[PDB]
Amino acid sequence: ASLLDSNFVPINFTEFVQAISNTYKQRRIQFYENLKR
Amino acid sequence: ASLLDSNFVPINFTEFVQAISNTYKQRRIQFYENLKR
Amino acid sequence: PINFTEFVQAISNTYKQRRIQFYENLKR
Amino acid sequence: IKQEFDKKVAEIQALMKNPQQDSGLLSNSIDFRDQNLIFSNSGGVCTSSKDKIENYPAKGYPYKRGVKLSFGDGTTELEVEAGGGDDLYGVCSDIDEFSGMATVIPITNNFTGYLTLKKVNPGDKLNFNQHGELEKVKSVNAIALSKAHKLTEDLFIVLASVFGNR
Amino acid sequence: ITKIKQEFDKKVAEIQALMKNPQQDSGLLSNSIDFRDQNLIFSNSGGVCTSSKDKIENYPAKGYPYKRGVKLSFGDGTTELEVEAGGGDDLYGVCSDIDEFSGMATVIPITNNFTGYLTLKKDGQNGVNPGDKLNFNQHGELEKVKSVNAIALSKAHKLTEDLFIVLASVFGNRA
Amino acid sequence: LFDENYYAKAVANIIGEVKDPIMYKWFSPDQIEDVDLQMGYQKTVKWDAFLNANPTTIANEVNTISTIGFSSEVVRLNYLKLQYKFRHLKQTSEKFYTSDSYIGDINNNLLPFAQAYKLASSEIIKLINHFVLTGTVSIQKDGKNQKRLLPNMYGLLNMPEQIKEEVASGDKDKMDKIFEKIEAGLSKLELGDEFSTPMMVIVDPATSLKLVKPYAAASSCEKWEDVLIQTIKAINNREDVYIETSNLLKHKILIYPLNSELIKFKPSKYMLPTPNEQVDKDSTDVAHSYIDFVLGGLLATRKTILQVNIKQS
Amino acid sequence: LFDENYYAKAVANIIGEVKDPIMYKWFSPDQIEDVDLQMGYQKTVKWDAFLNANPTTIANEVNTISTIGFSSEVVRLNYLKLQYKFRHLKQTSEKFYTSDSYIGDINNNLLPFAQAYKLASSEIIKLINHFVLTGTVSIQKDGKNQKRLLPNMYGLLNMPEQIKEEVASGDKDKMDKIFEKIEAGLSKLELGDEFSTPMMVIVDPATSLKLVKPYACEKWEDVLIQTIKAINNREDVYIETSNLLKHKILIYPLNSELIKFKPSKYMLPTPNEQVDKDSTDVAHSYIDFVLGGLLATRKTILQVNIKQS
Amino acid sequence: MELFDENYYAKAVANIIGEVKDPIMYKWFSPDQIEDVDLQMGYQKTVKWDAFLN
Repeated sequence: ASLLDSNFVPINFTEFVQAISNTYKQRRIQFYENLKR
Repeated sequence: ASLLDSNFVPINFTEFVQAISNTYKQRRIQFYENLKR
Repeated sequence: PINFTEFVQAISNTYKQRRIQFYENLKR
Repeated sequence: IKQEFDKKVAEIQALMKNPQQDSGLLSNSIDFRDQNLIFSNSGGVCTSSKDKIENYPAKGYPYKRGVKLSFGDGTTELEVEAGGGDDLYGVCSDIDEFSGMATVIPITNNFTGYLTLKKVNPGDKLNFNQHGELEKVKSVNAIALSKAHKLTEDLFIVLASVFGNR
Repeated sequence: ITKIKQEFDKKVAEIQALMKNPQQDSGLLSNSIDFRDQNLIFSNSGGVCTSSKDKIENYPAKGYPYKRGVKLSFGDGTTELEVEAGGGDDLYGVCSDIDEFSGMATVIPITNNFTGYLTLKKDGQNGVNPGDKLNFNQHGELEKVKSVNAIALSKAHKLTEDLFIVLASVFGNRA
Repeated sequence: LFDENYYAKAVANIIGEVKDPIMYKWFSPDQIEDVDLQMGYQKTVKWDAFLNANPTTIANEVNTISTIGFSSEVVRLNYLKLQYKFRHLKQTSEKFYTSDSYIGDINNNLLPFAQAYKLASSEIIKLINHFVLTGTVSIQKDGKNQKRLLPNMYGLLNMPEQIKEEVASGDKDKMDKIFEKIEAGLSKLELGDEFSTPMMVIVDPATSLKLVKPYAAASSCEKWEDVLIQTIKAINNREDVYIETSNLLKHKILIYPLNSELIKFKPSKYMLPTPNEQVDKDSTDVAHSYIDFVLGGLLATRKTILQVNIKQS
Repeated sequence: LFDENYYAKAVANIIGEVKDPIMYKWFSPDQIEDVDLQMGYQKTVKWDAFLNANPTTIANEVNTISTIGFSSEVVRLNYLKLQYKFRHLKQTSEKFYTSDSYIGDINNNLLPFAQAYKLASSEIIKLINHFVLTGTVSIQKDGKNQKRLLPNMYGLLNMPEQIKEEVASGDKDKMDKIFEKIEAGLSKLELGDEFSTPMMVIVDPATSLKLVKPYACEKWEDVLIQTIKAINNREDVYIETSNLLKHKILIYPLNSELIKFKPSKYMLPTPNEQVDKDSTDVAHSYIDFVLGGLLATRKTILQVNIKQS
Repeated sequence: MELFDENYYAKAVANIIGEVKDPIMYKWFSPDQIEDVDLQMGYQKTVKWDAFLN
């Protein structure tokens, strides 16, 4: 469950916060994958 | 699962101990049911 | 594994496979 | 050494508001009256949802005492410590020990609750001393609503009503 | 209140230092990332070389007899006997472990050979060398030399300012 | 398992022959609750609320209302694990000892595993009952050489902060003095809001024999037992009163309510004897087995138990 | 939820425009691991094994075998929860301020909720980056008026039980003296068996300027890289510049076995459910974040301070 | 030690055990240089065959 997933539909604020956290983690992973030192 | 039920077939000593404990609990419950002061 | 001898042989084979994988993935 | 350890634990727990002390027996609640005369009773007896509440870093232990603003050399932010007189800024009604944060109701807002009393009858006029404790008389409107209640040989509380400066 | 907290911290630190594995926490990780010289700690319970046929007993503990020679101590008779740090003619065995929750001391009897790290008296720690003969004092501490065969297999190790451990082999009783 | 563990099979077969502990008569059915624990302790938190001020009258508009506070208490109950060992005969060696009327070795005092386990379980259950009643563990009638236990491990007799009365030696036979002490203790009892509960009394056989004499001019139609029951019904809001006799007591009278709110028993679910999986084996016909049992778990409110001791000397 | 609460929908739609924190460049991907916590602390237990004596030869019969012991260490990391408030326009009133070019009141500095949240989140991310790099929370260029934090809450610069070197004010502009101090610190570094790891160096802009001077045709940067390669088993050495540092040089390995960042999963800015409303067109919103979660092995970080006085 | 119930704030527990990693000695040999043998204890004799031109 992440905000990037367009099919995701939050039900309440707890699910919304979990989606925000998952989106942040996925963005961190993407940045580390795209990083080239 | 208790030793009172002859259909019970233990697999290991842990299940045997659990069955012993359940048998003790059932015996005390039956004793309190049959008690008459 | 049926018995302890087969378990030990499986452990040795796993160690050999790990060594082969490490050497394949190693880049000097 | 263990006996001295236990004695110091008892002293610091007596100083603290809600110490964690285990027991071997359960206590019985006999009556529903006079149960609020304990140090752990934080907040006020009468509270409004429109009250203004702040939090500050804690210096010392200002719980249930008059607080004053204190400033260091400037490396760290201002904090609050026990005090009174012309330096009174508010009343500390709660403390969070994990974060070391004191909950303060400013003097501009009226308060009604239990506060530490200096080692007194209803209707008497009270003043905050240099240690933040209430004492019998005056730039602050403080009125006692009950007689002193003793919690320890050095700890006395009193129901007081503060409604601004005089 | 701060001064009382400081005194509390000093006393709890002393009591922790007088323990095997205190519940002490810190913000950092201890630098133990090498495979050599890692057994020189006070929490190293048991023996360096342990056989599967060793006789082991447990007793109520009077005081803190960990890693010290123990002797039987009897009360008024209301309670059972216990073990306390001691030596000499009263020596009964060697305490190798303590369970603090139950206050139980694990003892290997003097009739059973033992090899491990034990407390050393803080008088001749520099003079203790491998091969020296050792005996248990009245406090259960080993000291350089009677009725006890104990040989040090290494030198002293300073765990704390007043805590020294020595690897020793305790054979049994001597003539 | 039963096809590979003869000892487990025998334990399952003979477990039903062990008598139930007599301590079950000392508690109501709701006063016992099992706990899943072998060694450690239990933390029980009791939550309370209190009023801070008089209620607030709701009229027109108002923003200031009276508050209600909260408080808590924590109680720690320790548990301990203990073990016993017993020798018996190896399963394959029973045929070389089966006689016409008995099985075993009479000259060497060796028994089959089933009978040995039954006897050991009976003895251990007796010891458990003694500990539950008295709070101490000892194998002597003198009560000396007691096993050292952990704090927060108390019985019905040694529970601290209860009501204790002592009848002097010079009045060891004066039932009027005994009942005066009992009435004083009953008055000193503090049951709180839960005073409307049945009560239980435990007495030694000598006191039980004394209680059945007619009440004293030696008037008839009433016994000392009836007088005691009425006296206890005075405080328990005229509820039921039960009386029991136990040989474990000695010149002691124990009175306590059968209410789960005041007194509760949360023993471990492995408290009663349980066989251990380890069985010692050798080249001979003698084998050894182990039995485990867990002690602890009595939780009582302070000043809710009356103990009267009739001093003899 | 999006049908009922407009603010959550707006936050979800705009959350993709917030730039990633720059602190991710100071750690390796394996070094960072999220935890589920808001306020409190997290106990980390490290288990180790040790050899009591030499191994026992299996020959003929023997019953006494050498033993392998075990030990544990407990680490407590504190986490703290912080909040900010900001004012913004109301959704039902945005239409009265939606100009052709933009939305909002330039005169009153009133913005739509989405833009206000984006800007506040960016500022809070910058503050979090500053805290992670330094270990102190402040909003002044002088670095004073620091917010008091809980113990066991440390950054890369204020971590205790590490290696500290100080260059005297008399030698404040002598790269030879600075490099001598750096060599001393590197010699005092204790990486043990984990020395085969890439290394990271962070310097202030003044030190970065001084590094490109010719070595007293080689540069001080090259000399430093070679010196660090001498100890890190000749692996990668990375150099970074930060305006948040002042006459400070930080050197540490990028090894997950020595330094670990375990931030809370709610560390980055998160909207709060409470929204203040009244009869006017101005509403207030709250943003929450969590600070704390750096763990480092003792004597593994080199911190060089060039005193200016 | 804190005198309050600090165990309440222990809301996360992480345990570091590590993992059995590949031995570092593999870096000192080429893949062709290592060849396993079937033995536990004792001695094994290896014969090297050689040729030359007369």
